[PDB]
Amino acid sequence: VEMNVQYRVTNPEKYLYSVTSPDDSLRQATDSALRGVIGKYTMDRILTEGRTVIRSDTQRELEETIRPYDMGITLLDVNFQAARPPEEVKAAFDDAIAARENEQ
Amino acid sequence: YNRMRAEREAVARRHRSQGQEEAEKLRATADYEVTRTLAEAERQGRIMRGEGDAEA
Amino acid sequence: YNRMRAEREAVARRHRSQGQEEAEKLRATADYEVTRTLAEAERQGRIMRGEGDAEA
Amino acid sequence: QYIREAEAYTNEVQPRANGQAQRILEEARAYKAQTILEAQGEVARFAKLLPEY
Repeated sequence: VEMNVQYRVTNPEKYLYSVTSPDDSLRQATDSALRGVIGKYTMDRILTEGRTVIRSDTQRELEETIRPYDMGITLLDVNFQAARPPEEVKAAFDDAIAARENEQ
Repeated sequence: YNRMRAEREAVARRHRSQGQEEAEKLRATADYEVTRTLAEAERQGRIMRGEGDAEA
Repeated sequence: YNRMRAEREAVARRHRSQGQEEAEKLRATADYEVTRTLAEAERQGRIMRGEGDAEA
Repeated sequence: QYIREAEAYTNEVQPRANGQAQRILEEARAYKAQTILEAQGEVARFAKLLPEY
């Protein structure tokens, strides 16, 4: 699973005289938030509903977790640039999905 | 990884067999109809060959 | 070292043993069902052939 | 994995048996029509030759 974030600074002084090196904190907490959302849901559900159920939850969790650090950034949104859940090792459900048309 | 693969190929071949089932099912009716019509034709042919033999 | 290795290797083997055992246990009943399904149709066919013979 | 493969084998071996059963039954049905029509043909053919004799 992969995603993408868009961020914006409101108060510069909190962006300077606080936790250092902003992109480090942003990315390196977003990973934890993404784990938090992706964890609880089953494989098929992640395959099917990847664009509705998970994204709002990752919004809420990431916005919550950036709060205590008291840094200054406001999130635009998070999007879903691409989805490739079947692992690259065995992305051979092309047989499994072409099976239904071959059956009909 | 292999466990996933096994389950997934199992579902695939299940669909294979499920289709092939009624696929083979449907041919029996066609064979039945062709046999029946040929039998009727043979009956009529025998009748009129009998006509010919009797007059001879 | 060899003692420890042999012990837990034996554990793994016994697990795989129960696995394969249940495998053949299911495989047998599959074939049972197959043979029953064929026998039923054989009975039906014999009945129909008898009816045809009686009429003839 | 072994358990899943074994339990999958059932549904991949049984429907083929159903298909074979239907084939057998259909052929059995066809035989009756063939034999009855042939019998009618033979009787009708003989009945006309007898008065010629």
